[PDB]
Amino acid sequence: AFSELLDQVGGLGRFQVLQTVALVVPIMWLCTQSMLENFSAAVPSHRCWVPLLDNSTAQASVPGALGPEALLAVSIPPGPNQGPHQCRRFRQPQWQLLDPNATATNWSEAATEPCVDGWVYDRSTFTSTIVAKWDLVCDSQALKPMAQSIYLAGILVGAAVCGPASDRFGRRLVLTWSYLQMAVSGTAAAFAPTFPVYCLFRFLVAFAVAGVMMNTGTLVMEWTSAQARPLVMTLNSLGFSFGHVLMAAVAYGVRDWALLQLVVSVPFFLCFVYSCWLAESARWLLITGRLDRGLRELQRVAAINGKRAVGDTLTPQVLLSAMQEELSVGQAPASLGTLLRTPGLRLRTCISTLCWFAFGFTFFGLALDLQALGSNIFLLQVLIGVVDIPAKIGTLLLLSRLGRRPTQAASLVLAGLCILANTLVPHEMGALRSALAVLGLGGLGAAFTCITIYSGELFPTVLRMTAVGLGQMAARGGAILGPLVRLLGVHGPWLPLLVYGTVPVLSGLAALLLPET
Repeated sequence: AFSELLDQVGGLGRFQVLQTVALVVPIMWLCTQSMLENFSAAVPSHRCWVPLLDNSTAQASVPGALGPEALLAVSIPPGPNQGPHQCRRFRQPQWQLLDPNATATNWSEAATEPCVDGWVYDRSTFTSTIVAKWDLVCDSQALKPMAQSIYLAGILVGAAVCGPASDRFGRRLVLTWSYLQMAVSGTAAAFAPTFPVYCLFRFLVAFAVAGVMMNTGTLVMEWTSAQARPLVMTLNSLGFSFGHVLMAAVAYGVRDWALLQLVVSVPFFLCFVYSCWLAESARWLLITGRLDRGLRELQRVAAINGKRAVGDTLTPQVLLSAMQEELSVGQAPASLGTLLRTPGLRLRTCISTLCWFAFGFTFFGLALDLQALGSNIFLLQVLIGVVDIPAKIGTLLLLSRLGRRPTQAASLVLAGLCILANTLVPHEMGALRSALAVLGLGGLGAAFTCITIYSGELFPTVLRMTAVGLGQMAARGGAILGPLVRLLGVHGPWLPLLVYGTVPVLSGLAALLLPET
């Protein structure tokens, strides 16, 4: 509400703590939902089905016993990188390759056959996975990143429909509905019997996630006092950062693709259930002509906060008088027609959007394929969650005691350079590769939290909202475009990482031109 009314009710009190505690917790589950792909879509080694081994009758027919390692060569051509070919099989058994003396070069997939009878996967680490359930390998390999893109697409559409809708019906209503939609879609996706159904439910989950993300932040911003807005926003981000540790802790327990999704998405039922006693912001109620309900909510909060007499003395006349400043000036959002037209301000918008897109692209394109970065996913997830916190805390101190532009440029350049260096080093040293990847992800997080603050300060007060929205849209578009880059991995796994390392470096170097503050 207006500063006078909020101060009369009380800037900080019981209700603020209760609402912050209630709203921060679901953000961890939202991060868990976003990062569930690393574990519910793992790609295990997939040999080609062979009747000689799986069908016990044929194997037992041969007198004596033949070791599986020796009997595998006779029916699997030697694939690249000294391994078994992933999507082929010998047309007929070849006992000549059985003798180790003969060179295996003559034995190749030239006279082989495709995987007619299906693939055999590994259940040592993951008991089940979506890839092993719908055969998303070989010719369907490209369908894996696709499922990752559609989900992100949903987020982009969510902010396009949760923007005006929440501005007409309210904040709490949209938040509650999005909680319900998240819970229902997450519960339903676990039972999807076909790939398109799962993709549709994932897209709906993304829609609800975008709605929740916007609305919780808006509500928190409105209710908290002016002096403590950034302090609460950084906590709202720190919750999403702890979401990574939560994700790492959950996946280690349940090894499945349906149980994991169900357990992750079931708490949103409770989130919806208890989200009915949260108060609708009186600011939006009062400006939109809803006076009685806003006054009732203000009195309710005042009674909650421990000041009863102050709330009792309130009357609609003082409420109307105190809010005349906003009503007289009905600030209407200005379109881009008055933003891009001015030649002087073009450069600022161009680089701001460039930075937003660079982070939104590179961070998601790298985080989603967490396997290629290190050896074991669980340790990488835990270390990402642990390291994101100190970087986010130290960025604020750096900004306080250092310029915004140098910090932004250095963070972006360093994150990009660590990501690039991660590829060059060999695969013998897993520890160093994992450390470099973790440092790169932390740098990207720091760059995001710095640019979030930096974007608003550049432009005037009137045009700040449009520029912020443009940056968010560009970052979400980059996030969508991120996963699609992996389709170039057929040439080699190094090219996607090279692109992910080159983009942030150039973005950071470019970001050194726009003025400070």
